[PDB]
Amino acid sequence: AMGSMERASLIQKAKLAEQAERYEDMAAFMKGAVEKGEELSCEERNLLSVAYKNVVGGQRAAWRVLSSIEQKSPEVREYREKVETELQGVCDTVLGLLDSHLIKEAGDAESRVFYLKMKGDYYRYLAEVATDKKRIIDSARSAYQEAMDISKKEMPPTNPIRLGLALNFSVFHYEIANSPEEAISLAKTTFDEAMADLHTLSEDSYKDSTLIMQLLRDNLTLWT
Amino acid sequence: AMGSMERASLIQKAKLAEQAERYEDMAAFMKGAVEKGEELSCEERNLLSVAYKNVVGGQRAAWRVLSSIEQKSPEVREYREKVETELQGVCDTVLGLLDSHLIKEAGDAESRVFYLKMKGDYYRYLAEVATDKKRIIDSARSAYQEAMDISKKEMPPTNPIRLGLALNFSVFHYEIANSPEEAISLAKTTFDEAMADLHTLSEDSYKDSTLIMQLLRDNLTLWT
Amino acid sequence: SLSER
Amino acid sequence: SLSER
Ligand SMILES: N=C(N)c1cc(-c2ccccc2)c(CNC(=O)c2ccc3cc[nH]c3c2)s1
Ligand SMILES: N=C(N)c1cc(-c2ccccc2)c(CNC(=O)c2ccc3cc[nH]c3c2)s1
Ligand SMILES: N=C(N)c1cc(-c2ccccc2)c(CNC(=O)c2ccc3cc[nH]c3c2)s1
Ligand SMILES: N=C(N)c1cc(-c2ccccc2)c(CNC(=O)c2ccc3cc[nH]c3c2)s1
Ligand SMILES: [Mg+2]
Ligand SMILES: [Mg+2]
Ligand SMILES: [Mg+2]
Ligand SMILES: [Mg+2]
Repeated sequence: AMGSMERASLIQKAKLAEQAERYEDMAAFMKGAVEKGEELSCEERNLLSVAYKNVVGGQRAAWRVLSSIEQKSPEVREYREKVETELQGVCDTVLGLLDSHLIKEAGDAESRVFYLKMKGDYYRYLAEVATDKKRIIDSARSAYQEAMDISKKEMPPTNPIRLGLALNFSVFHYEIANSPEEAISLAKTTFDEAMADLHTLSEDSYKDSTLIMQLLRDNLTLWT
Repeated sequence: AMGSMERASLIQKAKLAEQAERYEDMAAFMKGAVEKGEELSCEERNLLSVAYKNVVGGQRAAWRVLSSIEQKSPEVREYREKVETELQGVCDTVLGLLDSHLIKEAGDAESRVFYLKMKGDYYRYLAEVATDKKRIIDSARSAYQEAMDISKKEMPPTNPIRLGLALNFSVFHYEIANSPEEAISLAKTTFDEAMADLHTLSEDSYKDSTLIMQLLRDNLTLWT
Repeated sequence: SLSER
Repeated sequence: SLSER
């Protein structure tokens, strides 16, 4: 629908939708921008990510409420299936954008890592509702692992995209892959390597890094 | 779209959507139920009201963010107009249900008061974005005033629908009609008359009434 | 101003 | 478990 709007206007409107907490609009605007065919800037990648994370986040939270009602106990099943189908469509939409053609056109390591992390995240969301499920778990693991390999070669241990990747990969291992010791080992080594690197950072970079490290520590606390 | 679903299923799904905080679904389910043509129970009226109050509430909050951005400073105007149009459509949808044919078929005083209060509320929401605006203000005032007249004849001063009506009519006077002394007088007399009636109430009814009285007091505090 | 919640 | 916010 957004094909007749200028790229710059779509980006501006995505920023306004964020301020208005209109995340479905935000995602539609950023989808439009992606489909203009130009690579995305760092700020634009973040806008894309924030929009769809909030949309799918609301769907996941709804799905969990309905699934828990369903299990205690046709309407509940029927309405969970409806929400589940909507969530799968959103994930398919994101993965479609990544595959046509954000990833292949991502020359830089930081762009390619960002998009591969997203691919893992949206397969992860698909895995949460899947039962085939095995194929989806493997697709998530492979995307995450390819992002890790690039990130370890090309980015420092405190880089916020590398840290956010390692955080989410560790959650995958713990929540999806039934590999809690893998999750704990990844979070711990990620945390220690970033810690030993904080001395190189400005006050701004320091704030970025220690914010995500706190999430890693929180999970290690819940997991052990 | 909901025409092929049983009335009972739509009601059950509206309750599930509330638990899932899926208020747009909730409103679509309750619209479907209304259009079955049967009168609504007290619980069903509350479901209808809660669904659309949350939907339109999110739209109003978005509209206010965008309008404030617009004034400080074509995209902002264009996106505020888009949100504004969506909000008007939701209000037109509610007013359509009330007029075809909830109000005319509302035999009981309590049903008719509930629906007339809603009519005032959704004209009030239309008035907030209108600039014609005068006609909308008058339509809200007349609906509210007809609800007040019935409520004073047919319901006690502590009845929660009568109190919620008086609360919202007082907000209309203060925020829409530029009649702050009317607002203050209505809130005060409503509060005092309910106070003098609390002695007749059970512990349950007492909790209903004093909850809305607290809202009246809060506004009197902000207004004077 | 607060309205009926 | 908490993920990247
Ligand atoms: N509009 C947005 N949502 C963003 C725009 C940019 C941006 C803007 C200009 C250039 C490059 C990037 C972002 C970079 N992310 C953050 O700063 C960030 C991320 C997560 C958290 C959690 C607490 N604080 C945080 C800050 S996020
Ligand atoms: N190489 C780096 N370290 C960065 C370069 C740029 C940049 C690149 C181009 C233009 C302007 C800025 C950055 C902007 N911040 C983020 O992307 C970001 C993302 C997520 C989180 C979570 C906590 N903090 C966060 C920061 S970080
Ligand atoms: N599903 C819903 N949302 C409701 C179902 C029924 C109902 C159920 C059975 C019979 C009759 C009515 C409702 C009656 N309203 C309340 O109880 C009420 C209203 C406002 C507030 C604010 C704090 N507490 C409140 C409680 S609300
Ligand atoms: N005549 C009365 N006093 C009531 C009769 C019934 C009733 C009627 C039929 C079946 C079951 C219950 C009531 C159910 N409560 C509400 O509608 C209500 C609505 C809003 C608020 C805000 C705070 N409390 C609230 C309660 S109140
Ligand atoms: Mg152009
Ligand atoms: Mg390239
Ligand atoms: Mg039937
Ligand atoms: Mg009747």
